[PDB]
Amino acid sequence: MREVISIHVGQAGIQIGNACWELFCLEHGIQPDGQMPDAFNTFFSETGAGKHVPRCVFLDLEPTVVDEVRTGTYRHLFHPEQLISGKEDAANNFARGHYTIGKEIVDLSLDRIRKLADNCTGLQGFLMFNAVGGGTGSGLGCLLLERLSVDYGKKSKLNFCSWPSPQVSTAVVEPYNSVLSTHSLLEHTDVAVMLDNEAIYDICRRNLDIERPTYTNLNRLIAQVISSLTASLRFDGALNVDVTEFQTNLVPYPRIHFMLSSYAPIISAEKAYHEQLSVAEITNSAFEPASMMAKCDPRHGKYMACCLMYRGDVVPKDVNAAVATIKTKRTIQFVDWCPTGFKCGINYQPPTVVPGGDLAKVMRAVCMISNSTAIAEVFSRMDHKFDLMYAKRAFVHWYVGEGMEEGEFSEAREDLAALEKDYEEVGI
Amino acid sequence: MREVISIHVGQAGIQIGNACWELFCLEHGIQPDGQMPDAFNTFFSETGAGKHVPRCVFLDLEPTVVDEVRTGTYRHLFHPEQLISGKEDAANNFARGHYTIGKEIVDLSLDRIRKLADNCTGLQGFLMFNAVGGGTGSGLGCLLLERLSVDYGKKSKLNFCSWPSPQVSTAVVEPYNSVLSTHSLLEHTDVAVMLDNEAIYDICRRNLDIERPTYTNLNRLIAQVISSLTASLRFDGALNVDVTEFQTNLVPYPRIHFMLSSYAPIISAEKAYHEQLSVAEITNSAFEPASMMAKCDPRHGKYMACCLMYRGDVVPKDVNAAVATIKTKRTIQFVDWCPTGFKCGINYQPPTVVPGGDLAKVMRAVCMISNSTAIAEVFSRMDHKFDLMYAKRAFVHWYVGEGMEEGEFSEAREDLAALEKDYEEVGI
Amino acid sequence: PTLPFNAQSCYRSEYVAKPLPP
Amino acid sequence: MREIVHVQGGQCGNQIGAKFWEVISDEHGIDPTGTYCGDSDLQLERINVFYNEATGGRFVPRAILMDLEPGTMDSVRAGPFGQLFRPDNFVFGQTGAGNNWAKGHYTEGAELIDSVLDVVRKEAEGCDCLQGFQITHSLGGGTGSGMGTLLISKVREEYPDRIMETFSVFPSPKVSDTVVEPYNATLSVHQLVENADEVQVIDNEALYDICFRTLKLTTPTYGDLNHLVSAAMSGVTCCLRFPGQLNSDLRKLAVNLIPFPRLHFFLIGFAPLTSRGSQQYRALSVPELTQQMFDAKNMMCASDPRHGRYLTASAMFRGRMSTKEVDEQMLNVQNKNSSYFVEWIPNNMKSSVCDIPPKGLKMSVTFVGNSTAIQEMFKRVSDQFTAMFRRKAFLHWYTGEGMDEMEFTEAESNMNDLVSEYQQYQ
Amino acid sequence: VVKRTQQGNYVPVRPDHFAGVSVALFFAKAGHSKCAQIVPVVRQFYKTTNFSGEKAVIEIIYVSLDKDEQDFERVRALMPWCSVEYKSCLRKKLIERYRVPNSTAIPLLIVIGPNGEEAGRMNFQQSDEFVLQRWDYRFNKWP
Repeated sequence: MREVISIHVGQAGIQIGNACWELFCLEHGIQPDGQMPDAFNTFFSETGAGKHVPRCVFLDLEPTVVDEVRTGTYRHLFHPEQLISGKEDAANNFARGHYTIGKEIVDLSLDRIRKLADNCTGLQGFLMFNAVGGGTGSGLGCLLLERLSVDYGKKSKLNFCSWPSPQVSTAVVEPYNSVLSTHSLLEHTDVAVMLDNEAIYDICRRNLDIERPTYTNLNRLIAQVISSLTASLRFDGALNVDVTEFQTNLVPYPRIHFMLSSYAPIISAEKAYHEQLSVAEITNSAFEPASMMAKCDPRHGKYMACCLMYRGDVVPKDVNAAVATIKTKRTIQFVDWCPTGFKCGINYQPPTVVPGGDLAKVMRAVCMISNSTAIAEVFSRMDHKFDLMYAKRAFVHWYVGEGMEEGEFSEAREDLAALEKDYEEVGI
Repeated sequence: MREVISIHVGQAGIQIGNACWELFCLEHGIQPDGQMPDAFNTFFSETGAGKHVPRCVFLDLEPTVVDEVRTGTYRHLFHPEQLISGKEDAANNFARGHYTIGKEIVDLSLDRIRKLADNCTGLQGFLMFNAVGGGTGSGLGCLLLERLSVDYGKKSKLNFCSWPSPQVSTAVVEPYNSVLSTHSLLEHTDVAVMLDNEAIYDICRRNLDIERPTYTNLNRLIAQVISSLTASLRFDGALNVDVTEFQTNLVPYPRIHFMLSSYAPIISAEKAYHEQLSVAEITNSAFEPASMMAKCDPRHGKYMACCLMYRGDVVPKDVNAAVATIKTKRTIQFVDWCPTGFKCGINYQPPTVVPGGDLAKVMRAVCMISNSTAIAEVFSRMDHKFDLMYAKRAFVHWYVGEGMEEGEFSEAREDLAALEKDYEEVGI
Repeated sequence: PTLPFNAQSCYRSEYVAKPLPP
Repeated sequence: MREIVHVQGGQCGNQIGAKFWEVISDEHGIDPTGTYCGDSDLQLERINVFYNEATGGRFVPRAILMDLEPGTMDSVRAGPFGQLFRPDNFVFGQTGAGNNWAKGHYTEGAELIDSVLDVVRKEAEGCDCLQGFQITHSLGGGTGSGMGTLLISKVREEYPDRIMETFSVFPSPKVSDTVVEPYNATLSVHQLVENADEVQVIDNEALYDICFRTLKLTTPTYGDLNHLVSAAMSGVTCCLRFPGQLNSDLRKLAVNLIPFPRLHFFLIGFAPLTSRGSQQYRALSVPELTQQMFDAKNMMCASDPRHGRYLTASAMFRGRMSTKEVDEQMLNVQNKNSSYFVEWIPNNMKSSVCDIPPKGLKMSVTFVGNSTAIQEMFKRVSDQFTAMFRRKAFLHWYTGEGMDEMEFTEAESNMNDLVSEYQQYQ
Repeated sequence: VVKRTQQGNYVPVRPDHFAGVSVALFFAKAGHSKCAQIVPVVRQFYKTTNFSGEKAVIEIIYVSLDKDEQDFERVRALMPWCSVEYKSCLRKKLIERYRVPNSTAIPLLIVIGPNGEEAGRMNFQQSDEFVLQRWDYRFNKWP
């Protein structure tokens, strides 16, 4: 059956994935024991009668978190050899994963995918989940995504990245790890959903009115985005859009494929109780500088493509009138050469919800994914953070000492400089 | 009076014919005991009081397929003397089934053939079922058929050959087994009907719309062709045929007797609601190339002779309506020198359905056996499997060591070369 | 030391003594 | 009807056989005392293939046990299903071929062949007409590798129109039982290629790898490992005992596998192989049975099959499975893995559908395959022979008992030639 | 005295059943290797020759030499044809009347004519096992 395969690389994507498959088990009504008391075929297989198994792979070089999945809730619902665990973590080094220690898992991983991908054709895409700044996510993420490009050249493969924020970085080697990542994650990938962490920090504090959150609420909130993204693959509706025609609509040219997200509504049971989330305002909150999830003001950039999956009850009248209102807004400027910019999606299934989490049941949701030129300074910000540290060779010898060469760092310089050059070339 | 003696040799012969006999028992209302609660003369004798023993012989060199019938539900249906088991299997050798072990069975089998033919004068023919790639299917088949030609002069010999596939083979010695059978099949049989296996796999995939049929579902469809073939002998019709007229119907030269098969309708009981089966529509499905039971593309074939036996409540003129439009159509290409190329016989009684089978009860049915020049593809492909494998004498010592003379494989190929050229000569 | 055997052949499964058509 | 005589030679053969007869007995459902319970015609109609009635309703196996030291023959007597064998079937040597092929074959063994041939033909003529033999030996030791290969040569000339298949354990790459390993193997291969029709190779360390990985057992004893050979060595001969759609036989696969008579050394794989934990998390179907059976870490010979190309390969499926799902998949793998097979054989693969699944399990396959990947394995035994011959190490323990230095020179020549044909046929 | 096994319990047999057909009594014993050999063979033979047709041509009355109520109930729980009652002294009467010694004697089929006296002896302690069908159910049908 038509299907999509999931890949989780590193500490970031693993517990995102923990938040991911928690919902999908609840969405399809299967208990953690693994049994329920055709729609799920795109994410879950069958084991005998009544038992459903996730179609995902986990991949990390250290067992301290892979073991945390296995001895947790999902002892029986998962598969034992579905989780892949190495010996030593790459430890914030692009060189440790991509060059030395990764090779012992690649041969094991390639064989896993090949055994999962070949059985049924009509497969659709892949789903990476990794942090750009972490070493395994950047390192071991790359060589796996490199090898898949050579083998299945014909095929879509989505990326989900946790880009470093302007203030919060959670590591000293983030500028090195990132600029090295995107050189080898521009060419190999197709579409990469950029996300920041401090964006969602101020999301939790403003709308969802909690003053200091942690990772189990960040992953709970990105899991609602991905479930709203890919419900169209799972369930039916009046109008659905899948993986393979995101790239058709949103990617005008091969380089410009790094885009943002926004989700409306983000409201607790405090205010889900207290007002309409009407189509005339959930789209207003979607375009607000607050609700976007990639920490840059769209005022100092130009929108070029937008994709709006309304999920829940919207009758078509309200979409189209709300859309026409947004053209009239002067503050939001499209690029002049692109008259069409919106690719509406209306689903009929109501929005999902975790049990006991902060996310409220809302009657209708919008998940907006946005190709904009506001990424221009976000790339130049990391370029400037590269320029400081590279100026006199700090923390280079760690990468060089592992097996890399000085000089491929330079090659990434004109690679990212070309990427910032393209955005300023396109956006005029 | 008038009857046909059936022979089953080799495993493929036995279990196809095991399905063929259980179809005939319920055709005439004969219980598995062999009693009844001038139809049954042509396939049954009468023994003592109330009985019907068949006109059949089982031969195999292994007990394993024939004794399993002896203990089946058809215990007293067969007389326990024409069921013949050797000691050890022929084991995929032409040579072993022909030279060493094949001798000790023919000496007792020909006696039972004599015992069954000495009842009444005017023998119609001999319906012998066999596989071609098999060991005992060829070797024991040759030795029995050669002796029968000399002993009984002028009676017809029908031979349904489970031909090796264009694609699958399920044995390695198939090109060595198939070619050697042909050199001893040309001057013995009179009508050799070619049947395939994955064709019926492909038929049951598309038309029958059933996901997982097995050899038991292959054999029902095979049984349905044979019943419609000999429908004229058992029952009266508006326009009848015989088994001794087919060779005067189909063969223009004595060495060309390799004909295909077709059948319609072949429909699930679930999708039967969407087809009111008319004479106009069943005939077109008969000539449609993805309905024939041999798997050769006829678009590179000039048709030479055709023989349709209609079954059931069919009036003569809508047959004449159908065949008028068929001949004028240029997708079904006839050769120049044969301007008339149809025989169409008609029988009254509509086809039975087996309980527990996969066929809806239909009101009319068409069965086709046609001589075409597409068999040049079936043989020139086979010759390619030979000489590539005979390039450096693969598997030779097995045949050499068993009794054959090395170099007999040459004039077997020189024989098949002539059968390759005359088809090419005819088609111009 | 064995428990009772419960695989059955396809031939035994489906070709049983059918009622004759009347 | 059809009879298969079992001969067990050496220490390894006698241990491996005692577990084999356990698998057969409970596949047929026979109480270790010999009596019958299970009440099924289909497991019983072909029982003369291995057993004989003995006036108590009981079944005594057509197995002969041979060894040159009485140590391990009381081991099988005292142990499980020891009550089943015949005390006349035991043949004792009181001396022991101490890992010396010379005394296994020429000197010490010659005075015991006069007894072991007695019991074998006593069981041979008892039936109507014999079909074949099967022999379990290891080609490491002395009383299996030499004392066994002489019994191979003697019964072959007496009954030349019968067949035999030997389940043989070879040397290992790194770890090494029986330090005079390459002497006993090479001297036995050049005899085994001349007098035996089919030989299933087994290595300890592919077999150590399987129980570490798939079965997930930290401490693997001999009992559990022999239980893994015995199921395969039961699977190859299912078809003689139980009916099916596409039947098979030893001779059926003897002729279908070997192109030329001198290369008949076969690989074994079996599937499914599931631990406790992953038993409930596999959804057993014909697809992943084929993907399990074509896996480099699944075959029981320590050769990576990806180096060579498969010449001929057979699959004895076992159970009620649908048959295009059978045949279409062997087509699938032969077309998909175009580089893994050999071009000059159209339809490389072979199939068989045995209609009774193993006990408790539902869908099983047993993969036997004539690969060319034993290029590297016999060249391994070859250079190990050359390493221990130029220095002339450990030669005195052989030469002093009527051996000849000419025998070793022929043995290497007669085995480096077998390497020649594997490489020749790409 | 003679019981038939139904869904749920046992029922006394109706004596008009035995007429118009053929009758054999089956002397056997649970826990014997040869009895476990022969019981399923006669099962399949019975079912085939009786249900290959409309009505019954043969029937079997099973008589046991077992030493426990438990083993008797055990075999009767799964044997399809008739049985005798354990406590009825007809069973021991049939033993001493028909000459089974209570080995090389069990199993046995004694085919009985309409006069209560034998119309055949058939044994299995021999090399041949195709001997079930050597017995005519055509000369000896009870009136």
